[PDB]
Amino acid sequence: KLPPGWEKAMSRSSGRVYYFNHITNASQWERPSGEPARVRCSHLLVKHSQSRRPSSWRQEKITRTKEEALELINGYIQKIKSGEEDFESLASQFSDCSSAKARGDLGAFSRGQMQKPFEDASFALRTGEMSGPVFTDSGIHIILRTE
Ligand SMILES: O=C(O)c1cccc2c1OCCO2
Ligand SMILES: O=C(O)c1cccc2c1OCCO2
Ligand SMILES: [Cl-]
Repeated sequence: KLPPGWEKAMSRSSGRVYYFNHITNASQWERPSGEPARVRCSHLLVKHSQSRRPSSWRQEKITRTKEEALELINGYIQKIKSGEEDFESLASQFSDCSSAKARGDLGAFSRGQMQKPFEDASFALRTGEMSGPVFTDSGIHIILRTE
């Protein structure tokens, strides 16, 4: 029916059908369009107190709860989707990954290199698509597939 991971759902506020991807946590009103050895992704990471390494270039001691990290992620997603901010701008400013200095770019990678939820989301994104919140042991990610 739909590309990998996508399913139909009903909006609770509007009653209109939308589409949700349970691999990427992407959600959208529009019916999703239409696997390579490698993809290229950028990401914005928000770490929390239960991150594998609760430290980043932004903060020596990361203390925010996972719930607070998710709220931050949700707010960045809203600004990206509204066009108020660019993904790259938010990643450079607020990603708890050292890839922040490359606008979140991780370069290209294969299956078998990244943490599984990140890998699965990356490979289920189409080129140009953005994930919803993706959870790993590092924290919570927004992933943008660029190639
Ligand atoms: O170590 C770094 O400064 C760095 C710079 C750009 C991209 C990265 C980086 O480290 C984590 C992987 O992705
Ligand atoms: O793997 C790393 O530590 C690293 C360091 C600098 C730049 C990078 C890196 O990983 C891939 C992205 O580009
Ligand atoms: Cl915070």
